[PDB]
Amino acid sequence: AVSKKEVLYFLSSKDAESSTAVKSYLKSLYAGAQVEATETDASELIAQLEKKYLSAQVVEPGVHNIALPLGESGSAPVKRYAAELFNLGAQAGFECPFIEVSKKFGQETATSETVKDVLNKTKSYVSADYNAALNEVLSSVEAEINGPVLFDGKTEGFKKFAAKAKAVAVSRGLPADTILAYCAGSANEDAADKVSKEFFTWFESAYTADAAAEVKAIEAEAASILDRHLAKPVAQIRKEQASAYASLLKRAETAKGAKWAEKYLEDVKAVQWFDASVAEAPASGPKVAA
Amino acid sequence: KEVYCTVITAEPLDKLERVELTKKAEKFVDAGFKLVMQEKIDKKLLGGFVIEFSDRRVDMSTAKKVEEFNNFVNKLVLSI
Amino acid sequence: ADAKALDELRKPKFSSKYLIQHVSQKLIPAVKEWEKSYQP
Amino acid sequence: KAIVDALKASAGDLAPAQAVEAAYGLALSGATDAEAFKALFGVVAPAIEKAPDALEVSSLAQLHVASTISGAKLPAAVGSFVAKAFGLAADAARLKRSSAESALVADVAAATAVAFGAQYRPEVASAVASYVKTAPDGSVLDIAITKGDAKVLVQAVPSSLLTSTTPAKPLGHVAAYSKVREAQGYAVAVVPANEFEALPDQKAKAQYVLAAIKKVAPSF
Repeated sequence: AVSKKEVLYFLSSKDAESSTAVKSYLKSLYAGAQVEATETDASELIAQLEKKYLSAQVVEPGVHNIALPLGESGSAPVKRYAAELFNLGAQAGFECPFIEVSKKFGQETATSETVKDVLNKTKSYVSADYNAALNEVLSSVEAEINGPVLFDGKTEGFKKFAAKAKAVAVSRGLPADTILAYCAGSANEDAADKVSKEFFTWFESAYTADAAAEVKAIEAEAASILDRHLAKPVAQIRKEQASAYASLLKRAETAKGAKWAEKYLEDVKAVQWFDASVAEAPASGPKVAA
Repeated sequence: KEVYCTVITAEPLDKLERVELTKKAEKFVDAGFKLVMQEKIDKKLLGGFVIEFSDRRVDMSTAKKVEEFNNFVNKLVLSI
Repeated sequence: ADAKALDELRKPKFSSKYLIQHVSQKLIPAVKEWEKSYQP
Repeated sequence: KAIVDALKASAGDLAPAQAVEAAYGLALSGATDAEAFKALFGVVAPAIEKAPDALEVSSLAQLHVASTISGAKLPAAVGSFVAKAFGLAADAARLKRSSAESALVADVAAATAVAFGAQYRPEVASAVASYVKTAPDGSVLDIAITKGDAKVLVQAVPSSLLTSTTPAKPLGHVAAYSKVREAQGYAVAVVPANEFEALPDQKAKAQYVLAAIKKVAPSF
């Protein structure tokens, strides 16, 4: 059963084992059951923590239903893979990734008064060879000020930094003037769409190149895992993979009554159904009731 | 029969934000002692107050609450 | 037995989702009571 | 009314998910021809009884809008179930709030607390926590005020429910939500954020919200 905060996260979700939890709840409200009152409680810390642990119950089955585009040629299987993660994060309640990491910067550094503190409280979320490349620019601009640069914007010393911080961002490859003119808007919507269509060709070149960099790491992890495995004899592999299957059944068979472990062994029995159903008719595949 | 103290807050206080502040701070002194005040601003605190009695400090700020919250959550999920 | 379904077969099997749920059922009631009993 | 003329005649050419979006967009546009809504609900309501779970909950909420604005009644098991499913799809759109709709609701709830008289920072923060009464269908209303038996609801509509053109009027989906909340006992004063966040100061933002409530319910 659900606690109604799960079933509100599973309404716009699309995966299987959540939508059969929604369809079983939507059939119960139809049969004369009353809907629970949604609690207007658990102030800002518990409210943003339940969002962390309810969106991860939408992301986690959703990531497993997204086929990686490994060993593929072209940019369209990466634009498929990234768009499946865009539409997955939207079903889990996330916003656009540009909107969601810019929210992460202003959350970490609401009280950062110096530019060296905003470069060290948003350190985990910026590429480290870009964060370091903004420290040679911060140390160069610190020479002509000889005082700490403040996070003001109206300060002239911040404009001396942002004259050379923008100089890195174009050299990194990202058009900072098309980013900044997108999030500022424009007056007329005709020239607001000339910057919208140049932000979204950066952004589509942005979300692809790190969806592709996520694939090329899985391609290089699977090729180093396989080439470590092709060097073994076949008898070593058969007993190494039989102990790992035994110790991980045993970890789920010791934990009894837990929800995850009794759902784990229903997956082992459903894997064995797939092998048993293919073994009965292998030119057609598994048998679906249809 | 006084207590000299310093309240460091994130924003300058209102006329009622002070009156609710002393009534909570009045049970940190072990008498009906009049903690006089001192007012300071520190936007590094995320709202709330921290009161330093010059022998002990009570940190009821939110920026100490949201880091003591995370220290309890990250301790608890390392068990579960 | 045989010939199960489609919506039973569409679920990804060994995803976590129930460790995340088991943590969220043991973190949230154990931290809802922490915020209502907290003084520094 | 050439469009509603086709819909009373050809409503067997539609799937139940297509007839809900047919009836909803009529009721949002102010269609009174209840023989069309008898035709459009004769596709939907037989489908909901044999399968209540076949339609998505966002389309069950579009049916409760269509059956309350036009007023054409549903079957007795369906019309209460579609009334429960408006509480779900309005709650799920509250949990997955855009964080500019969260920052606008807490900005409007601040500007409707100082409109009702709150001169200090600790006075608003206990008032905005009192506005979050729950709806009669189990939902959560962010800014719900009661004076005796008279209720006003304040609605904030950020940009996501505004038209993308220059006058920037809100879309039809917010009059959908208002006219359902009005039929539960409320008076919905819409606060559009192209107008609300145009104001320079908080007291001017209170002069926007209090002008919006009295032009809707003058008892407040």
